[PDB]
Amino acid sequence: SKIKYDWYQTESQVVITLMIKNVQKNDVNVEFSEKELSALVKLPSGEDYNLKLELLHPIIPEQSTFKVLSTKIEIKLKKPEAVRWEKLEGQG
Repeated sequence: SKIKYDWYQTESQVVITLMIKNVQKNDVNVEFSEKELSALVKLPSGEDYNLKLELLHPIIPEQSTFKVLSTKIEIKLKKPEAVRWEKLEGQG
């Protein structure tokens, strides 16, 4: 599948906003395991709305978190070093 999303980053944190409201925490299966950022939103409506974000570089899983804001889902991953990921995705 695909989902509507946008992103931002500090000189420290990479922050991905999945632009989804029809959701609750339990729906949002985010996995980080030194690969891509796979965010599988199991919709109320049964189906999975999934983002597979091919990160510029894999990161230490422990640096990774997420919260359902309400109107969006904010996934955050703290960059191991505070370098600007000029391009979020693998040469996006």
